[PDB]
Amino acid sequence: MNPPPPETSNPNKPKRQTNQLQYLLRVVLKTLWKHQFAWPFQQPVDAVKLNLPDYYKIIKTPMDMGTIKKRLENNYYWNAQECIQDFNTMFTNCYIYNKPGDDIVLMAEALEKLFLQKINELPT
Ligand SMILES: Nc1cc(-n2ccnc2)c2cccc(O)c2n1
Repeated sequence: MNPPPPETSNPNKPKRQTNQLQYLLRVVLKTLWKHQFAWPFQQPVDAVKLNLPDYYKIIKTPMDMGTIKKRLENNYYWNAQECIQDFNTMFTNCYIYNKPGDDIVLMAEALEKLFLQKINELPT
């Protein structure tokens, strides 16, 4: 049974649009989105469909690029570091649930190293 996906809006949370955050959507996410290994991360893990019934017993801070994309589109973040933490949560969760050298991990590691290249320099 899947849990509710993370929130993509919150009226109690302050919103902000920064140049670095606009770049995370325009440039960083939207190129990562099109990588051939992106598809497993474009939406919350469906642990029912995937027959991973232990997934949400292990992963208690789920995060995915579909959630991040909707957060960016919603101006949900206060700064770019908040978004970068979500990306790192997504990558870390994959490495926690899985084992080195698994197909899904090789996908995450390819996206993570792309992600690190793209955020190596942000606009000002
Ligand atoms: N064992 C798996 C399988 C996944 N997945 C989702 C769609 N195809 C593979 C997956 C996807 C994202 C994060 C993970 O930790 C995953 N772990």
